[PDB]
Amino acid sequence: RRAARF
Repeated sequence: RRAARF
C-alpha cells in the first residue's frame, strides 16, 4: 500500500 509491492 505504501509505494512498492505494498
